[PDB]
Amino acid sequence: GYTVGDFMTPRQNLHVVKPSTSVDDALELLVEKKVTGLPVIDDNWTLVGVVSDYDLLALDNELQKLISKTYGKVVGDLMTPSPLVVRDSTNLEDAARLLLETKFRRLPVVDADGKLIGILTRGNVVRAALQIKR
Amino acid sequence: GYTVGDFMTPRQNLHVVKPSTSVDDALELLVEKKVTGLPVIDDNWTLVGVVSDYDLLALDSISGVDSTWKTFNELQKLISKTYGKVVGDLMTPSPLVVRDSTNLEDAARLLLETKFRRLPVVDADGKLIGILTRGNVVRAALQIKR
Amino acid sequence: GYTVGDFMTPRQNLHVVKPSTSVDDALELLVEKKVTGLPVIDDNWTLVGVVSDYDLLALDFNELQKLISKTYGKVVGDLMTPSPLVVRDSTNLEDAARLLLETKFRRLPVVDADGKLIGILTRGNVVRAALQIKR
Amino acid sequence: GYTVGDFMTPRQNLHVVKPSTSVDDALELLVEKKVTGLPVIDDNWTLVGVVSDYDLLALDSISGDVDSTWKTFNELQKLISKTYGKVVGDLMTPSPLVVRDSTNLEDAARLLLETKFRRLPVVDADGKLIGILTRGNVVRAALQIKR
Ligand SMILES: Nc1ncnc2c1ncn2[C@@H]1O[C@H](COP(=O)(O)O)[C@@H](O)[C@H]1O
Ligand SMILES: Nc1ncnc2c1ncn2[C@@H]1O[C@H](COP(=O)(O)O)[C@@H](O)[C@H]1O
Ligand SMILES: Nc1ncnc2c1ncn2[C@@H]1O[C@H](COP(=O)(O)O)[C@@H](O)[C@H]1O
Ligand SMILES: Nc1ncnc2c1ncn2[C@@H]1O[C@H](COP(=O)(O)O)[C@@H](O)[C@H]1O
Repeated sequence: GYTVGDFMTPRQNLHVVKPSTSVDDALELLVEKKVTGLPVIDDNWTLVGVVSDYDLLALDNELQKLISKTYGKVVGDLMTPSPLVVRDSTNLEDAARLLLETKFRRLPVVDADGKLIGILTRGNVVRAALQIKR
Repeated sequence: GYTVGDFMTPRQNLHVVKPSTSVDDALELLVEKKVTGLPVIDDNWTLVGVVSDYDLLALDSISGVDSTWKTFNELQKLISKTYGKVVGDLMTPSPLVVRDSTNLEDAARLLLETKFRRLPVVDADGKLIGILTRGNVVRAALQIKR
Repeated sequence: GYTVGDFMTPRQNLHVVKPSTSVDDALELLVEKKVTGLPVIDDNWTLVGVVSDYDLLALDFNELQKLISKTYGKVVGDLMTPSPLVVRDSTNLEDAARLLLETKFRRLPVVDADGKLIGILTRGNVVRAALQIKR
Repeated sequence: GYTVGDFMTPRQNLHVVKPSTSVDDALELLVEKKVTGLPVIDDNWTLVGVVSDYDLLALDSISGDVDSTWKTFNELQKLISKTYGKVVGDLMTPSPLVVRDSTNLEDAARLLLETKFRRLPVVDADGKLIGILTRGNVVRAALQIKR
């Protein structure tokens, strides 16, 4: 019965970044807001990626050298493009099944134009089950 | 030259549970204490499992070719997490663990390999002495910008 | 222009087990002959399974779980992976190498037209082939 | 009660190579000594990598997710390096997962089950190579509990 929209971390609570955001600033934001990942959007709040603390932890012949010179600079290069995402209308049980299958920490929630309206974490879902039981 | 002990959340600060603990209690404990997982210990403080929010996601309330043996086994485990009443039904028993004296970067590479949110830290008696999370390692990373 | 048949470990060299072979027996065979896995055949040498040192390593509602414990994990037939990925002696060595790369499997059993075990192609076989050929 | 050290292949029995070891030398070695992989060390016997028969399978002469930009570039360039490598450095996995000789055997065993690796190189406190624990060593250990 319940939806993603019911229990998702609302837009107002999100710590977003843009492809151009420096990897060091994403790192610092991540450590300071004590989150485990950051959604990535463009200037019109279209969701373009996700950057996990996993990605940052992973970060830390001529081809290798020219690659090293070019990346490890901006979120845009470190982010997983085209993330798996749900709708606010997506049924909550269904979403939880998606978390179970993908093992992802979070499923960003977008509208029909791919704009970022929320994030559904594991925490969201278990808290949900709790508030419901209560 | 740093180790797990330098950044692990220490024993006193840990929120633990036991296999006998009810699913309701552990859920309440995760959500109230805003943690993503809990170590599972016996009465002697011996680390016997880890239970993660991921494990909770399988609950009937929340959601919903291999050998004959592996198939049956997997299904029995699925039924157990689906209708589990105590932590023991849900946890992953015998977790991968590290020592306080494990080189920090080995722990990091273990976290990269396994993708686990956390590694329980035990002494040589297999007693629970801490928890190193991905967040701790990343915060160690930043904190060594020095 | 090299084939699996050229470099596989032939049938005559193989240590096999049957689905009725006890798991403990298989464990002993594996250790004693120092191999990492065993092909499983029936009485007519039809390849019916693979059982790996991995499977043995792994195997080493309380009531249901118990029942499952007693009923299975006794013989190879319940522990083997059924319907293994296999090749033919005519399979190009490069395609087989590439299948080893894709699947990460230690061995591809080699079977004839009737599905009878005639060999095993391991990573070792492929690496050795590369040595022998280079020379 | 058993440890990795109880069943590992010890330092004195190990076949090893370096990053600068040529692929031909390494392959020859694998074949000749009948092992499925080689620890890679530097001049001070610090463990710096592992090269496996798996890694040699990628060689041009043998076999010829949707991720971030960085990761994809790395994966490709690593694939090219393995395909055309001349030295072990081009093929090896650097910084492998490792255990201590005093690591409990069952913990090592569980690590082998989770990662599916064929072997865990065994190092001392300073990262020097002191052994190799294979899957085979573990299953043998499992049999030794015939007692
Ligand atoms: N919703 C998502 N869709 C696609 N990829 C994701 C998503 N969430 C995380 N990832 C990626 O999956 C990996 C694991 O991230 P995490 O789930 O945060 O541990 C990282 O490489 C992330 O960038
Ligand atoms: N240190 C660990 N060793 C073994 N399994 C684990 C460990 N940590 C978590 N798990 C399990 O791995 C799955 C994902 O947990 P998490 O790491 O919290 O995403 C769940 O089934 C956990 O019970
Ligand atoms: N050729 C094969 N076809 C299908 N499954 C296999 C094959 N070889 C191994 N397996 C299974 O894959 C897993 C890994 O085996 P191994 O490749 O021996 O590490 C074990 O469960 C094996 O039983
Ligand atoms: N202990 C280890 N730590 C990290 N990577 C490894 C380890 N052992 C093997 N690998 C790599 O994993 C792949 C499979 O190797 P194998 O375990 O020989 O099948 C190869 O790319 C190896 O280089």
